[PDB]
Amino acid sequence: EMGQGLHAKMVQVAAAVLGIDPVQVRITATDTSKVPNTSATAASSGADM
Amino acid sequence: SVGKPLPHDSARAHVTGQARYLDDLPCPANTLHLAFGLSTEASAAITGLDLEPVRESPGVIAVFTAADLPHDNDASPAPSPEPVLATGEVHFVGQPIFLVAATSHRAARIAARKARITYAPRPAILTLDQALAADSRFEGGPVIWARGDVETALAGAAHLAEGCFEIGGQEHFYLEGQAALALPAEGGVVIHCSSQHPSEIQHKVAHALGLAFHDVRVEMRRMGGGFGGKESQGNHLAIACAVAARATGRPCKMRYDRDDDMVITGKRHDFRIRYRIGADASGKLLGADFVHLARCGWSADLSLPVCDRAMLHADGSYFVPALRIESHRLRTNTQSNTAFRGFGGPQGALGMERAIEHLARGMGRDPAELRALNFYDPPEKKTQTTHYGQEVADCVLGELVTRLQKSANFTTRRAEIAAWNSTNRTLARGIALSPVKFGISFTLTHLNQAGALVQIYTDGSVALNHGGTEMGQGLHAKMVQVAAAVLGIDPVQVRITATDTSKVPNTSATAASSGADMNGMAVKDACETLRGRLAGFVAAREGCAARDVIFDAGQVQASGKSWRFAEIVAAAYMARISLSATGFYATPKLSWDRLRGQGRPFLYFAYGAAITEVVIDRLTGENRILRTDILHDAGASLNPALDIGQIEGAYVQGAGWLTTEELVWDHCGRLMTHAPSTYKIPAFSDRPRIFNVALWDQPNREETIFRSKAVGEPPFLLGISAFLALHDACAACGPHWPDLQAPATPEAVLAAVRRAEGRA
Amino acid sequence: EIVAAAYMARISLSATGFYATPKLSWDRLRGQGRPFLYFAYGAAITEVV
Amino acid sequence: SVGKPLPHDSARAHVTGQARYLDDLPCPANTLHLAFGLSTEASAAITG
Amino acid sequence: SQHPSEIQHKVAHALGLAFHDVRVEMRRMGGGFGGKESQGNHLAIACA
Amino acid sequence: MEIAFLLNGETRRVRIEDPTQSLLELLRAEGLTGTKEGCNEGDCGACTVMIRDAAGSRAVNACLMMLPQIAGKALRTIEGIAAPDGRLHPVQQAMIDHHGSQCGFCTPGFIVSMAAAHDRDRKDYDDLLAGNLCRCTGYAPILRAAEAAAGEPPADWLQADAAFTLPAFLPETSDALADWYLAHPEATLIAGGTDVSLWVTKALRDLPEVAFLSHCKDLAQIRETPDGYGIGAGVTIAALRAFAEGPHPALAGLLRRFASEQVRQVATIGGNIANGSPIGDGPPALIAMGASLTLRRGQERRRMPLEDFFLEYRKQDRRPGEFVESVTLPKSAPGLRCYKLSKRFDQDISAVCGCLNLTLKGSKIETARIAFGGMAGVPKRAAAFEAALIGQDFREDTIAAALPLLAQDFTPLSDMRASAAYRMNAAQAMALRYVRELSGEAVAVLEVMP
Amino acid sequence: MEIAFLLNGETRRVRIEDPTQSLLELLRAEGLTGTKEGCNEGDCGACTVMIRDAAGSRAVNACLMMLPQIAGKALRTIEGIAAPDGRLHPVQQAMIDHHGSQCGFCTPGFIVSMAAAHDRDRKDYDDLLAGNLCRCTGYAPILRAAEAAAGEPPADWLQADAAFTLPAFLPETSDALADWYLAHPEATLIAGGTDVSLWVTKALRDLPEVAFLSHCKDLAQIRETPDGYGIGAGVTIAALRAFAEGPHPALAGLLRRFASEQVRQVATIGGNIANGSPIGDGPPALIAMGASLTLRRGQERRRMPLEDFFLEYRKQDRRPGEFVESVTLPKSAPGLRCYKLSKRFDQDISAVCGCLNLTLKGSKIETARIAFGGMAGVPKRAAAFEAALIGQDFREDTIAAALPLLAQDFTPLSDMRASAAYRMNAAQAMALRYVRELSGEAVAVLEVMP
Ligand SMILES: Cc1cc2nc3c(=O)[nH]c(=O)nc-3n(C[C@H](O)[C@H](O)[C@H](O)COP(=O)(O)OP(=O)(O)OC[C@H]3O[C@@H](n4cnc5c(N)ncnc54)[C@H](O)[C@@H]3O)c2cc1C
Ligand SMILES: Cc1cc2nc3c(=O)[nH]c(=O)nc-3n(C[C@H](O)[C@H](O)[C@H](O)COP(=O)(O)OP(=O)(O)OC[C@H]3O[C@@H](n4cnc5c(N)ncnc54)[C@H](O)[C@@H]3O)c2cc1C
Ligand SMILES: Nc1nc2c(c(=O)[nH]1)N[C@H]1C(S)=C(S)[C@@H](COP(=O)(O)O)O[C@H]1N2
Ligand SMILES: Nc1nc2c(c(=O)[nH]1)N[C@H]1C(S)=C(S)[C@@H](COP(=O)(O)O)O[C@H]1N2
Ligand code: MOS
Ligand code: MOS
Ligand code: FES
Ligand code: FES
Ligand code: FES
Ligand code: FES
Ligand SMILES: [Ca+2]
Repeated sequence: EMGQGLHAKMVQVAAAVLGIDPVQVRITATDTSKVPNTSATAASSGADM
Repeated sequence: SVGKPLPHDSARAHVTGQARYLDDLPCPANTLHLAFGLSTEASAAITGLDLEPVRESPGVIAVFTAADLPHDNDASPAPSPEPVLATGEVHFVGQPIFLVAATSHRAARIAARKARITYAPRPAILTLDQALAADSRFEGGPVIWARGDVETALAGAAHLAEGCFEIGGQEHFYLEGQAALALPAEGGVVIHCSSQHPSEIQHKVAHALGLAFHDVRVEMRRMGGGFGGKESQGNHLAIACAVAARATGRPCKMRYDRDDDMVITGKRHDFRIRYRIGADASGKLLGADFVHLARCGWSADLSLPVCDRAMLHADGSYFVPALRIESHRLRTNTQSNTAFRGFGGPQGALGMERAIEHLARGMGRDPAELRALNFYDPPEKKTQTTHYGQEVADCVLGELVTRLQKSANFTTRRAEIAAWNSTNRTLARGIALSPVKFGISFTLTHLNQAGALVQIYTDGSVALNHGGTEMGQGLHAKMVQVAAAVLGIDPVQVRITATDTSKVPNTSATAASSGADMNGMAVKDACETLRGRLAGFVAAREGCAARDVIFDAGQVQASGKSWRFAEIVAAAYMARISLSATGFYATPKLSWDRLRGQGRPFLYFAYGAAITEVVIDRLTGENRILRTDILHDAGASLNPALDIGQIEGAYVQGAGWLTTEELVWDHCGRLMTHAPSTYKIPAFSDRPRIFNVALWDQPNREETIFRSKAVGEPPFLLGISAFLALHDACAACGPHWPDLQAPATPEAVLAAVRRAEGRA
Repeated sequence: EIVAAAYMARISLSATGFYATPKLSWDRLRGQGRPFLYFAYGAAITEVV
Repeated sequence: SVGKPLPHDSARAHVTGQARYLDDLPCPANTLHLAFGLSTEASAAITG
Repeated sequence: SQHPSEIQHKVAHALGLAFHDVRVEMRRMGGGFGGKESQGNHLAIACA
Repeated sequence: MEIAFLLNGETRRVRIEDPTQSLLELLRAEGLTGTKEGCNEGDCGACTVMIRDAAGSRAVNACLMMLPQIAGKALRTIEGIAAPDGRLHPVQQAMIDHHGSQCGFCTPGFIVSMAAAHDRDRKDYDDLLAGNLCRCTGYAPILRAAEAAAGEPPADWLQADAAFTLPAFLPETSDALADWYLAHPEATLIAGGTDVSLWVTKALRDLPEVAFLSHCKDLAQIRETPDGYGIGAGVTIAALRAFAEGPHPALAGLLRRFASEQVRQVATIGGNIANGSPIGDGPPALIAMGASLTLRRGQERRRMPLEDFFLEYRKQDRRPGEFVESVTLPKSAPGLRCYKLSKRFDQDISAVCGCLNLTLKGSKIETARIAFGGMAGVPKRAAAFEAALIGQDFREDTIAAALPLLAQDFTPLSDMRASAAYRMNAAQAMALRYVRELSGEAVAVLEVMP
Repeated sequence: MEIAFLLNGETRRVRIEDPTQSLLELLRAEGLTGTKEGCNEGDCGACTVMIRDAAGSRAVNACLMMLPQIAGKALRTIEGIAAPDGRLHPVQQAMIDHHGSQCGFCTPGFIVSMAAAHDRDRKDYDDLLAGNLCRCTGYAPILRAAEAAAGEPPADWLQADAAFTLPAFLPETSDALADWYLAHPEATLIAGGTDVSLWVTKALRDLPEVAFLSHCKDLAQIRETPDGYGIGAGVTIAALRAFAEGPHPALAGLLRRFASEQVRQVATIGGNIANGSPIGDGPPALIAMGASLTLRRGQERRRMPLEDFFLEYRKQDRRPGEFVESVTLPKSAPGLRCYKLSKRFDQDISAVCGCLNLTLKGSKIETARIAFGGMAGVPKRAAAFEAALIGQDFREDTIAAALPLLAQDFTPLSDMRASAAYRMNAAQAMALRYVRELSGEAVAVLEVMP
């Protein structure tokens, strides 16, 4: 997240796919020990992917 | 990598003093230190509470009371609540009343002592007898399970023994004491703590702060020992640091001083066990009726599952046609008792070993043959069941004890001892064999689940993470081996990460000896997913089938070519194949009904046996263990070296329990043994001088990870043989029943010697 | 309540997710292919002095 | 939830100055601080 | 940084460690615009 | 006030503002997190550290040790047991190879103990490690590791510290001490500190006006005298034990179970006496053997028989400004036999301690010195019992018939270590044990081999 | 040296040992991490904090403010913008509702400026927030937010600070100052501190012997005089702007683009003159209006015309012990017109500053005051141009013909702000501008409405 609202968008995608209110969804810090081998957030591909 | 005797994942860090435990974590300079003010009354209403002198104490920053708790005041692992700060009354000497946060651990203890409390005392219930008279208990009344008709069976029995006997509790004495640290993290908290059950800390902290579970994260990298004492007693410290940290805005740490640790936390439940047992003329048992009184303390804590487990083991290792158990769980104004290695098992089993010993002396028969005659039948129409109706299709006790008896030179050694005693009037030697049959799986069935999360980085190294917590049993080396075996690489490429609720969720406590059983399966489940992906990828690329891609020893092989695991991993990354996977496992076949006492609460049974030789001094009771020989069944062990290591340590801890460890409370309910100088665990020289331990190497019949068996708790019951041996020696001094009680301290041994001698 | 029951029934409540953008392929050196999934568009009219 | 005009996940924290950025993290008292010495030449061999 | 996995990779190499011994966390940046796709590498390497 | 000492090879100068602070806290606050706190009471060994000075090197408990005590010394903690270049010490490697740890928490203290023992090539393991508790492993794998490490050349890097150094009062001579104490009668004297540090760590007390006796070499001497041996107040229990092994094996065997090696290396006999505890193990033994005690006030010097120093529980024959300067032992006492009884054999407090010394005129009892600790508010001879014994024949039945007189000599209390009936009965049994022993019979559980 | 101030509602007393430490560092070191450091040079606003005292409340850059300056004041940071019970200030909620933040990092500073503006009900947003840069949002949504919160009762908790207070030298009077400076000629005099703090934060300098002039009420006065207005050296650019709105709108319009509101609130005219920068914006203006300057040394008191104070680049007519005490302006100058040219309009340094004052005798040019900053090592009148102008007719073409003389009056530099050619050409363009403007023609890009 660098200000572009990525985290809020993923919060919305999850709450939409599980059928629940966004307020039940909490975002956690980006961490290479939770999701590995990521690419830079860039090329405007953060939210698409 | 499975099956190899590899060292603990942290052996090198232990030995150079680099491994960190909770109080070694670096924390910010503005970190507060906390301490509880404690009740000095076993039972009383709090009438006044002057904390002014506390607030004025040097270095103090905040003081808290139940009224200050912003939401839940509840640390219990059970439906009934157990406040963290006393709510208007107190129920044992040591219940926390208020909470101080100061700029140093000393300043906190010091202020903790300066409060002026006035109480309105009430009569206190401190003994089983009192509690029985007052009908002070949990579960509104006893729990009875019956198989067949005992009274009928006992009335018509050629031989019979009646007897009663106490069994004392035990203090965990983990070398690192309870401890926690909480750091405010914008909106939520992070808790680091020393706990076998971080998901429960998560749960409890959440409820105390008013937050959804997803705002509280709990990490736990390693404990300096747990033994059950940290299955739940971690809750208080964690809740107090989080509440203190929400209030002052700063990180807060709490660690108990040994004295407080021993005064505030729980201990193995002490029991009184009444029995009647009878047998055939040939020796086959006919029936056994047991009554169990268990002292649970002021709050339920884990008494329920503990007592159930005792009931489940009242059969010891023996098939009993008729058997009844009446279990009272009595509430008293003392430390709230809790889990301890064996979790009820040993009390229940010790119950039956005493009985059967008594019976044997009664008929002038050698205890060993009586026992050998009544073990469950070997495996391979109608298989025998336990008194809760679970088929016992894996008992190898027969074969096992025979093999132990011979390697240990039992028969000859029994003769040498008789002769030797007949020439001695001041010392006496004793020797005894005791068996073990211990069921594996938590008895609250839904706890039998586990998860894992595995990651492969593009250089080929691997990060493994699972729900179990490491407290010295080698869980993390075992899981590393599993992972390295399933992915086909060398262990050194696999790194363990701290247990963390934000990585594997909803875990169960590590306990019930189910840590490796379940997390191993979860880990294997995750590695097979990854390996599936990798084979899929090598197959499509080299046009062949996936089952023909082979991972072994750090290499990958297909269609006649071969590559290093890292090259496969880099190619999968470029081909965009996910290299991250979770894993899950739920133990199958379990189902049972507590109230009726029927079903299959266990997946399988761990077995073993120990022969112990001791000597006692007929003048003072002084005594010691000369030799121990053990044969224990750990299935196809995942790591025999770590397994031998658990068996030795558990043996010493069980014998500790039934010899030098003694807890004592005074007339007012204060714990008098609350430090290592008055509570004595086995010391270096109490180790047996000859100590032989061997493993019975036969795969588990059940489908457990690599066909292994849990070896964490079962072997603690092998210590019963030490107590049985002290009893053999006493019995060698006279014709009377020694009625030796547990713990068999030197005072107790002496008393038994004298009964035997008829000297009263 | 659904989740608590799933918990009691022993159903894992944890999951990873992964996505690889499809249809892409191109050759830098020859300068030919499909390097993009789709194009974004817009327009602006600015007036200055 | 997709499609709704909802605020940034950290709006309140931004606006009250509670949001932490790297230099705001709490750290141990013994933490060192680093700084680079930079070249004053656009192109050169370093001789001493 | 906009690219924690690269930070991971570069620190590991600077330290002679397999990737699994270096963990990178990053909760928010006050602005990136591409300037932190990679120039984060120097600071991290230096701190490590 | 400033002290200096070598820390894991490096010179360190420290400004002491609180002389009472323990070594264990200073170390943890400096970040040397490898020394652990398991009890803070001397019992567990988890804080074990290694010190070294001209007498040589020894392991001690950092929680019992205050800072002023290490001045001029070289201090090694677990973080300094490995070589500078990272080589593990033989004892470290052996602990890995033999699985001498599981949880890890007792590990550093076991490693420091083991290292110090290797340094001097000592092999009596059971006694060297009594005071390092381990709840996990059952001890066997640690024995295996000590045994494999013994065949390895000593670490050179540990020996090199030998070359070192070559408010709160710190006397260098008995004279300076005597003077100063006379002026500050109310001062707190600290020797080994093993009884005093529990006033600060557990009772949470605060002691102003403090003097450390550990640096008066002259207070810590063993001198051969015309009629006995003169033992300085500052002689440690370990040193007393070493000396007794020859002329007083029975006292030596007794001191074997006095506390732990770690405590023995810094506790002093003078201190055991001045503490005045009815459960001290020293006093009974010395009384049975007929030692005497020397007090000292300025230049004055008293001198009673040891038993006369103890008046009532918590009260001694000691005058304002007067301190304990030494005790004197006969050159011999072959009748002495010391018995200690507790719940556990090693590192435990006595429920009852009985020291017996009977002199014979062939078959007849000439003299009888019989002392007990723990049977009363103060260590004391059993007069009625002694008296009825003289002139009688030394056979078991005569002792048997005198036993009830012990119930006249002592009215023992009940507590958590034992019930009064038990302590009484055990005092009696010690008597039976004594005849049986001298009469050549097997009696000691600790000498039975498997 | 101890100072006191209110911090976010709480009383605070502090031991200043380094008088040069900026308010920004003290704060972050106290854990008040909410004030951010975005440039540490006065340009970004990210460290904006709110001060209050008798004159009222204003927003200023904490990075430019050293501690001594806030003695006796009330200080409010972003963490104290909300009410004690946690209610958000109308400006905070509005920022949330209108998306006025994205990355968040400039959010505090914006909120504090916004809150200060709200407290005095100021609405000139473009000028009030000029000094808060945001790279992410485009600013639009932040304007919507300001508008939306303006219709909201001011925060009560913020005004209650009003009731408050009711090494380094801190003079209270001009006399005390004069005395002391005279004794320490070499001292470093700090007023607003807006040019000096860059010596410590960027040039990494260290200044001993320091004095703060911001507490001399008598140095910061605006006095109406028989023949003009007397402006104290310590008068802030903001205050000078407020005064000038009436009698000297042109100078007022200029000061609009002098740094930002945050810097204006503390920077002083005395300081702008004592700094002596050829790119100062004060000087050119004042010279075009023919003001005078007053120096002072003890009780002595010189008095030249402003332009004469500047000798050469980096050198002024200032004597050891001598300091600037005020400047004097005429009661009027309708001919004054001030031009600033930079890359960006707000908060930028001038490439060239043009100040023009022409008096007329109907169609004929009587007197010509023409000044420039940034055309030379010093602010100075354009003599040859001025000269050739006298007596000539006031039409565009006459001016057009004299332009070249400017290339004789100055020979401008080239640097990152602008090329010499451009500077030159611009000085000439300012001249065409002046005629065109006075002749009533549309000339200013900033006055064009969409
Ligand atoms: C783990 C543990 C185990 C122990 N086990 C035993 C045991 O088995 N048996 C036993 O008998 N004791 C035991 N003790 C305590 C025993 O007395 C002390 O440990 C020791 O003998 C006291 O020695 P010290 O030099 O450390 O005395 P200190 O603590 O230094 O002081 C003891 C008291 O003596 C005073 N004092 C010291 N020197 C003099 C002087 N020469 N003149 C006058 N007053 C003086 C001090 O002021 C203080 O009042 C044990 C202690 C611990 C921690
Ligand atoms: C972000 C930013 C934007 C700026 N924009 C502009 C701008 O657009 N135009 C412009 O002209 N300047 C600008 N400046 C600099 C400008 O000079 C200062 O902001 C200010 O006018 C000096 O006032 P001061 O009291 O803070 O000077 P100080 O920083 O206090 O220093 C004044 C200098 O003169 C000395 N001094 C101060 N008072 C006296 C006294 N009365 N007698 C003798 N010597 C004294 C000081 O010792 C120092 O040498 C800008 C600065 C910054 C931080
Ligand atoms: N507020 C803010 N928005 C921003 C940036 C930023 O640094 N701050 N970086 C940009 C860049 S360079 C990219 S590549 C995209 C990344 O957004 P995405 O994650 O949705 O692809 O955000 C853009 N928007
Ligand atoms: N070294 C060590 N071993 C130990 C313990 C411990 O605290 N330390 N706890 C015991 C208990 S109570 C259990 S329940 C098992 C846990 O084994 P497991 O994780 O492999 O199930 O550890 C047993 N062995
Ligand atoms: O004893 Mo293990 O169930 S914690
Ligand atoms: O510039 Mo965006 O590709 S980081
Ligand atoms: S901490 Fe236990 S002996 Fe020092
Ligand atoms: S290894 Fe755990 S205490 Fe010894
Ligand atoms: S940090 Fe940018 S103005 Fe202060
Ligand atoms: S929101 Fe990123 S700078 Fe304003
Ligand atoms: Ca406990």
